[PDB]
Amino acid sequence: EEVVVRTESGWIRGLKRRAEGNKSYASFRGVPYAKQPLGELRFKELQPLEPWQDELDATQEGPVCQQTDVLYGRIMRPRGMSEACIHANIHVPYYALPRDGLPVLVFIHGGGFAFGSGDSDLHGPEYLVSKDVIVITFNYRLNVYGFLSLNSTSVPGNAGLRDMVTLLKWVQRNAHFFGGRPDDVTLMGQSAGAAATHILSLSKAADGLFRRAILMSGTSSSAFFTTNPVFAQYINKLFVTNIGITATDPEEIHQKLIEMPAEKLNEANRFLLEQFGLTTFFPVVESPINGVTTILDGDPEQLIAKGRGKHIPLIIGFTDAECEIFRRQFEQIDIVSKIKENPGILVPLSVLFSSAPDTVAEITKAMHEKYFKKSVDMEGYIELCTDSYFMYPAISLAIKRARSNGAPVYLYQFSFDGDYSVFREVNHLNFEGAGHIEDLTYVFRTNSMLGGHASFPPHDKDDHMKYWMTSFITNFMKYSNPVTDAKLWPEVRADNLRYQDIDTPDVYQNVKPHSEQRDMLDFFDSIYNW
Ligand SMILES: *[C@@](=O)([C]S[C][C][C][C][C][C][C][C])C(F)(F)F
Repeated sequence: EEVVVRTESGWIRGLKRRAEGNKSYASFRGVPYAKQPLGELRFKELQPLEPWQDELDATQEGPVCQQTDVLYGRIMRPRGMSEACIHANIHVPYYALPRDGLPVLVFIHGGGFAFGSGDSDLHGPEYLVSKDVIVITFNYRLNVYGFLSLNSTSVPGNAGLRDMVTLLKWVQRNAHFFGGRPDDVTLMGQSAGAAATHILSLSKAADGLFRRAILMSGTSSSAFFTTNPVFAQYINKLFVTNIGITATDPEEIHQKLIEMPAEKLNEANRFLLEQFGLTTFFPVVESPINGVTTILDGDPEQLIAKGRGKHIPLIIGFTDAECEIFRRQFEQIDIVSKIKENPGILVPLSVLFSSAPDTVAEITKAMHEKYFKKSVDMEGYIELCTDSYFMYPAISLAIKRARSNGAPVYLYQFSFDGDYSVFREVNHLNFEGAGHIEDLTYVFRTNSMLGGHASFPPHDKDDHMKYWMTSFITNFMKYSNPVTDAKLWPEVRADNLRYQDIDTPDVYQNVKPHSEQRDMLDFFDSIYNW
């Protein structure tokens, strides 16, 4: 019932739990991977862990990083919220735990960089850990805590991404203790999580922390956000303003923030949440700064152009109807109204802050005319968001990568319309196809919503998909290929783009993109190099 293991900084006691079927795994949750960013540490890079004595309780996840969840609703059930959220959770096939190795999976959770967690409410390791692999999830600093940017020495920006690097390093040292191979770590993420993963993959400061990666609906340059420096300044100076600060010196603004109570910050960020919908702060291209681990030293797009991350083989995913999943919140913020008021919302934040005055204008035009003929309306935006924020970015990445003489790349389109869909349930949705985050649910067990359901062996259609999806994930992390028959799901070829169409459990098929998809590509290409 109580399992014990040693880690570099001390002993920890996890729990022996059940995976699908009879399978069992040791599970250590809430383990600290660094000093908690609590005082003068709130926004600064994570400090090393003072060692501890006795056995650290790694029975369950710890609290969740300060945030305001404008999306998950009851799907996520945090055991509390605190700035002392920097913990990871490690799950391992019981038989594999050393007592004097396995491939490991590090997962970065989505939530627009502003909310979410690495908890098992949404991230159940049950399916995965049933495939002979170690699963590692964790929390990183969110919204203002992890992405504030003062282009200063104390807050150069990207603290959130640094937390990931800190944890990937912690994994390198501690992998063996769990019976895992640090030489075979696979990084995965979805949404902001996937975008962060892609970004790390371009960071020379993350070299050697993982052998390959999985991008589930997210990329370093996906349009749903921006790494633009001007924008950072804007939103930041807009926060400090709204928050009552008046100081101007980078450091002084900092101190005031350091001494500000959590709640005052949470309210001030929830202010921006109202203004932008589902995100607030973001990663930024940073300037070199004194004694600073530069996570991002350039525009992702230009970095990629020079093959800056082409040696990390990866799986690039995206769903059928990505943004159908957001309808409920699109209404709450009333995007239709917002669009009428800000016709630039249709334009990638990255272009608005980069392109030239007349340029923007014309694009702003083009975009509007493109999805809104008779009237600015919901479905029109949902189309926009899906293509622009997910589908386009994914395919454009598959293509660009396949023609840079780099590592392999596998592209997929999740279109499976499950019998049971947690997110449509919680939000009362109704649409065809697969919306954003759903493929993630056939790889992780949504423990906060399932019951005592048994998924493996599969019997219903849905569990069969669970089996198939989690198999692509473990094969990749085992053989750097999502399939055991190289021809069932071929690497991406530039001369012939095709994606594995995930739709029916146990049926392979790489197909070309539909007409619209091709049209969307061209359209979006012309727009991006206008
Ligand atoms: C995921 O991390 C994707 S983040 C997408 C945020 C922008 C969506 C459009 C907002 C328009 C107002 C997750 F879904 F957040 F988890």
